[PDB]
This record gives sequence, C-alpha cells and structure tokens, in this order.
Amino acid sequence: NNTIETILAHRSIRKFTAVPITDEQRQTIIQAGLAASSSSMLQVVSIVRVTDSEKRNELAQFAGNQAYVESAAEFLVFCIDYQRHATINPDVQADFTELTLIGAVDSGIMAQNCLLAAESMGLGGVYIGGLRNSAAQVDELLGLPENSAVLFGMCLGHPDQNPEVKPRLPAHVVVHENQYQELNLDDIQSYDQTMQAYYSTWSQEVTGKLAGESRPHILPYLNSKGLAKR
Amino acid sequence: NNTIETILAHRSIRKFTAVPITDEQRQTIIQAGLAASSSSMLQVVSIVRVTDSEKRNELAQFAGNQAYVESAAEFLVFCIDYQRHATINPDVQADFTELTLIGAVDSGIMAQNCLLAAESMGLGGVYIGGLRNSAAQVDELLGLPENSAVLFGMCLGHPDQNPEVKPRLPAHVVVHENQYQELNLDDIQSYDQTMQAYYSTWSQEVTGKLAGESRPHILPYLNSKGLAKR
Ligand SMILES: NC(=O)c1ccc[n+]([C@@H]2O[C@H](COP(=O)([O-])OP(=O)(O)OC[C@H]3O[C@@H](n4cnc5c(N)ncnc54)[C@H](O)[C@@H]3O)[C@@H](O)[C@H]2O)c1
Ligand SMILES: Cc1cc2nc3c(=O)[nH]c(=O)nc-3n(C[C@@H](O)[C@H](O)[C@@H](O)COP(=O)(O)O)c2cc1C
Ligand SMILES: Cc1cc2nc3c(=O)[nH]c(=O)nc-3n(C[C@@H](O)[C@H](O)[C@@H](O)COP(=O)(O)O)c2cc1C
Repeated sequence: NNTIETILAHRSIRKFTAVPITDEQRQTIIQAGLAASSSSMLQVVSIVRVTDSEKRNELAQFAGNQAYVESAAEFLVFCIDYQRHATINPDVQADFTELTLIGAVDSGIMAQNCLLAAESMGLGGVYIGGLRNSAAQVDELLGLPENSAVLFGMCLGHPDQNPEVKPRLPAHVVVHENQYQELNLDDIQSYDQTMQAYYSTWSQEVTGKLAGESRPHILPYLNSKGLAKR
Repeated sequence: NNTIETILAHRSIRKFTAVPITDEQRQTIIQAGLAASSSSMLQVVSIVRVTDSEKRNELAQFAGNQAYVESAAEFLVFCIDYQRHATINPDVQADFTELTLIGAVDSGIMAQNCLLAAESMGLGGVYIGGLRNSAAQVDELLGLPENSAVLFGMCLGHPDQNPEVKPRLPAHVVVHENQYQELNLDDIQSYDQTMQAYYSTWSQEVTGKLAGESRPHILPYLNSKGLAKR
C-alpha cells in the first residue's frame, strides 16, 4: 500500500526550494500529528511554529548553523508541555522523570505522524535535534514557561535534492526473540562495509562520539524548567 | 491520500481475534520501523518480540492486568539500547540524560512507523506504557543488560472491536505561533464538553492523576541500568 511505500521511501531532505506549503497542507500535517496516540490521553506535546524570519535565523544558529532551518518552508519546534496542566490545576507535580519520558516518547510519536503526512504529499523534511545544544537560549527565544522544555525541531518543504536511502542495521540485530541476545560483532563489520559503500567506519564514528561527553548541560536545563528532578 | 487516511483513522484497539499475523506482515512492520529517522544515526533502539506464552502472562500482570497483552497476536517491547555501542567500544559513556532523551524520542518515532504500517494492513494495536509499573521486574524477565532499559510495549493483531475516533485538543491550543501563548481556560472547558459528548471531566481526570506521584521508581530504575545518572 501507499502508507508502507511512503514509510520505506524516507530519507532526510536538507535542501529546499522557495515554494511555500499551502494552508491546507499545513493544517493537514498538524491534524495528522494530533491523531497520534497519547499516554493516558495527557496530551503533553506543544508545537511552536516559527514564521518570524529573524527568529528563524537565530534558530538556525542555535541549531549549529544548519542553514536548512532558515530555508525550510516551515519549521516546527516540539516541546514537552505540562504548563497546560499546571494552569488548570496548580497542584500538578510535573517534576517526576516519568513525565519527561512521556513527553519525549509522545513527541517522537506525534512528530513522526507530521513527517509522514508531509512526505506522503511529496514534501521533504528532517528532524533537528541540534537545538538541544543551545537549549536554554532556544527556550528563552520561544518564551517557554515553567514545566515546559524544548526537545527538537523539524524542517518541512519542497525537496531540492534527491539523496539515496540510507541502510539500517539488519532486523536480526535490532529484534530479539523473548530475551536479549548477545551482539555478534560480525554483523557490525558487515554493516560497516555496507555503510562504506554508501559513502572512518560507522561503528568507529558513533562509538567515538559516545566516548566523550554528551551535552552535559541537558539535565541542569530540564531541572531549571522544573522537569526530571526525581 | 492513503497515508493520511490511515493516520486520521487511528484508534487504540484492545480486543483482538485469534487470527495470527503472518511472517510477511511482521517482517514488513519491522522494516517500516527501521526506516524511521535516527538521531546521529546512533540506532539506539532494540525490540523484544515476546512469543513465549508464559512470559506474555507475566507481562500482562506486570502491565497492570491488561488482558490484551496476552491475547494480542504480537507483543513488541521497545527498549533504549546503548549496550550494542558498549560492546563495540567499552569507553562509551551512556549515563548522560541527553542519551536517555534520544532513546525515548527515537523509540517513539520507530514505534509509530510500526503501528501505522500495521494499521495500513487492516490490523490494530495499542501502546503499552503500563510495563513501567514494574519496570525492574520486566527488565529482568527480558534479560536486558547494562546500558539498556524498557520504555513501553505494543500489542498488534486483528481487531475485534470498532471504537470511535477520540477528539484531541484543537490545533490552536496545541500549536503556538513564534512564541508560547497563554492558555484560555474556555478552550479547555469546550474540550471537556466535547469529551463528555464522546463518552468527571478530561481536565479533572488528567490533572488529578498528575496531582499525585507519577511512577516515582522510574529514575532509580534508569540509574540501576546505568542511564540518566548525570
Ligand atoms: N477505569 C479506570 O479506573 C481506569 C484507570 C486507568 C486506565 N484506564 C483505561 O486503561 C487504558 C489507559 O491506558 P493509559 O494510556 O492510561 O496507560 P497506562 O500506562 O496508565 O496503563 C493503564 C493503567 O491503568 C490501570 N487500569 C485500571 N483499570 C484499567 C482498565 N480497565 N483497563 C486497562 N488498564 C486499567 C492498569 O493497571 C495500568 O496501570 C484506557 O483504555 C483507559 O480507559 C481505566
Ligand atoms: C530526533 C532526531 C534529531 C535529529 N537531528 C538532526 C539534526 O540536528 N540535523 C540533521 O541534519 N539531521 C538530524 N537527524 C536526522 C538524521 O541524522 C537522519 O535521521 C539520518 O542519520 C538517517 O538518515 P535518513 O533520515 O536520511 O534515513 C535527526 C534525527 C532524529 C530522529
Ligand atoms: C506511549 C503510550 C503508552 C500508552 N500506554 C497505554 C497502556 O498501557 N494501556 C492502554 O490501554 N493504552 C495506552 N496508551 C494508549 C491510549 O491511552 C490512547 O492513546 C488513548 O488515550 C487515546 O486514544 P486513541 O489512541 O484511541 O486515539 C498509551 C499511549 C502511548 C502513546
């Protein structure tokens, strides 16, 4: 079917044309996101649509100077939002890490619905997690209140490039039957060879990155917004 | 198009027939999940397919006695996995909260691709966050190693019920233009009335839950597996 064909045809698009996305298309992309499952129907995700050209420029910089953030027809910012709940009832305790996990999982689910909806319409896109490296600055720029935090952005627009589909680790490595199975390094070597043909190896790159520090300011940032304190 | 139609027709299915999911369908569902975007191409998600009936029963109880966990044709458990990286390179530091956020977000993205793929085939499903009630016990049952943790499960199978689509908060409440906008309590009251018509109110129910403690054992659990320690 068309749904599975769209899912399997995915590839991040980082170059867009100037052709805008229609109001009908955008509204449909948003409705698709809303139709996503929500943990306990809490609906803890907020989307900040950035149309202001100056804020776009600042966000492109806060993302690590990723130009496509400014050139994209649309730029959405996904945030954890327990402020809605806090406004309704001030007795809400939103500092439990469980709630941050829910915000993160539910955001990914919603964002993927938005992306797939866009892709099925012939649009291209890419997630922007780089915003987290400048979390505090991005948070202030968008005026996020207490019990709210930024997770990632998303570029949407008409493609101006046609990249090849990137191969993933094989299903037998990712999927485990009944119990977690030990990793067979021979599978990793085969994957590295596969990735080399596509393009330092994959395994060397990803593990080298994790060998150092991974944005140590993240927990302090979440805590400053009153999240993940216990 | 068909993709958008499938997305908008979503409703959680909690009643399944005894008809199993074919190998071809399951493989396609997994392939759809693998086609999802990955943060820095880290591929930090692992899926544990539970075919053991004795384990299914225990998981059903651990999930809060949710019967459909046992009756579902397929039950997939999504986990954060940095053990693959740790096996390749022992110098990997996987305790940074940033890495747990990446795991949670990426899991949601992958899982949604799996669900949509299934739903497009005429199948039904429901996320199972209830596994977190007994996270530590579910972890030991599945034999998850260090740098790995359980997030949620997913029931899949042929539907034996036809629930009506649940309405979400209006787009103007969830979507903010350029900056975070203050909540208009009138919109929440309107939504409550909409939910009452579908069926205490929604706002009263969700905030009442958040007024209590939300799975306080979660952070300690993550820490016990070497995650979210700093
Ligand atoms: N009737 C109740 O008091 C009650 C309470 C909680 C959830 N629910 C129902 O469970 C599902 C909600 O899942 P969630 O997104 O909140 O996830 P979740 O992760 O909170 O899992 C459901 C939790 O609610 C408990 N529960 C109590 N009655 C339940 C019931 N009749 N069916 C299933 N679980 C029940 C379970 O033990 C479990 O801890 C919905 O179908 C909802 O209608 C009902
Ligand atoms: C939550 C998340 C954040 C991401 N952040 C970035 C980012 O900041 N910039 C970028 O160019 N790509 C980012 N990516 C996307 C890609 O790196 C991408 O998914 C890729 O490595 C796999 O290729 P494909 O998406 O083309 O299949 C992100 C992916 C996810 C899931
Ligand atoms: C990550 C996640 C976990 C969830 N956990 C459960 C669960 O344990 N049990 C259940 O019956 N429903 C669960 N739900 C699904 C429903 O609560 C559901 O999304 C619902 O409240 C909204 O209705 P719909 O999905 O039918 O549109 C979960 C949803 C998500 C996103």
